[PDB]
Parts: sequence; C-alpha cells; structure tokens
Amino acid sequence: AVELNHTIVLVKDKDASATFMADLLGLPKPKEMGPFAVLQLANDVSILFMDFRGEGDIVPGHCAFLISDEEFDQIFGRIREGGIEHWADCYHREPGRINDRDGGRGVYFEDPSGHNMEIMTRPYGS
Amino acid sequence: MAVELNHTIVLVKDKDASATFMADLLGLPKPKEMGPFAVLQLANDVSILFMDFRGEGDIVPGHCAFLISDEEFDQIFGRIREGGIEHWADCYHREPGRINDRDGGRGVYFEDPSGHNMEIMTRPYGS
Ligand SMILES: [Fe+3]
Ligand SMILES: [Fe+3]
Repeated sequence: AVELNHTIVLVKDKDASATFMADLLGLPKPKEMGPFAVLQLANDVSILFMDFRGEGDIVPGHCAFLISDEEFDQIFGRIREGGIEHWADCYHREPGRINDRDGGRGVYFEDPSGHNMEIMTRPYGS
Repeated sequence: MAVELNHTIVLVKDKDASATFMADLLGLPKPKEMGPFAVLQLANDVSILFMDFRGEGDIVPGHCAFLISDEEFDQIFGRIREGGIEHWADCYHREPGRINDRDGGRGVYFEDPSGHNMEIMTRPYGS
C-alpha cells in the first residue's frame, strides 16, 4: 500500500507557519529538521514547512485536515477566541461561518503566508 | 484524538497527465475526476488533488515523497526502468541513474510531467 509520507509547503517564515498550525490544531511543537519545520500528522504523513527563497510572492496551496468532533470544538474555539478570520467555503465567499457538509462540520482559515487551510470532521462525500 | 492530513492540492500543467503518470507508475487505480481535480488516493487516508495551473508563469516545483514496501519498490522501480523515466538517487538530482540506500532501505527520485520532485522510499527517514 503506497503512502504519502511527506510534502513540502513553502512559506515566508517556516517557524511562524509551523507554530501557528501546531498551536491552532492542538499538536506538539514542530520539530526542526535541517531547513524544515516539521508538522507531523497522525496518518503517517508530515508537512515540511520551508522558507521561500524565490523573489515573488507565495503561491497559495491547500491543506485539509480530518479531525474528531471534540477536536473541532477545541480548534474552532481557538479560531474564535484568537479572532482568526475564517470561512465556510474554499473560495472564501461565506466569511465567519462553518459548513455542515457530509453530516459533519468544517471551516477554512489561512496560515500567516496565506495558504488555504481547512478542517473537517467527516470524509468528503460521506 | 487524531489530526490527519486528508488532502492537498498539487498544481500542474495538465492534471490528467500528471495524475495518470503517477497512478500508472505507483501501480494505483486510474485517478478519480472530482470537479477541477484529478484525485490520486494514497493508502494512509490522504489524497493528492492534481489541479490545472491557471497562472501565467511556470510551475513552482514541489516535493511529494511516498513510503512503499520492498515488493512495491521492485514493481515501481521496474516501471521506472522499463519506461525510461529519468531518475536520481538524491533530491538535488546530481546522481542520475542511481538509487539510494538511505536508512538501510532503497529510495529514488523522479519527476512528473510538470517537474515536481517525486520520491519513493522503502524505510522511514531516520530509520
Ligand atoms: Fe478541501
Ligand atoms: Fe524527501
């Protein structure tokens, strides 16, 4: 069975983005590994945050996280208490709302570099 | 309690070309069409969503690394060899036509049609 083991996400500040995501998602502090700040997820995959060295701006990507119901209450609680801008939809046309797709709950937010981050409590499509 | 990475987007020139190349090479079923995405489902409850790049410049190459079994490596590397797919032992592509022996396992790097840095490995990094 072929697993996705790690992927790189380019950001303006790897420590700022990795720590923001770890704190918000309720995960341990990211590990420093060479030029990477490592965010380890539960399903044997890690995001390697790396400082962008190019000249222009960050090309925003998309990472979506599947979490438990209790974790949604905790993470969305930190979104609300921290005044973090959030949206119910990927295109950010529904600000300040959460979605109820697939019988679960979901919400979108951004890391400091503007990547489109998402949490969800049920797999897409049921 | 578990935060999982469920999916991530990879921008490419041709989502069907890249997703099919990866599925064929990795021995996976044909990618699934979902809206503007060609979906490559991996075993550990995570999918790569290939999406056509709409910008003006060239693709910013990313990095995706896949952990596979020893038997799967023989099959996948067999397709790399038989297909004449350019490959390297190292992330910087200075060792062409070689595989690495990192962590007592085997690993090799290659590219999708849009030039993303793809990697397969039989043992987790660091052991
Ligand atoms: Fe999504
Ligand atoms: Fe790697």
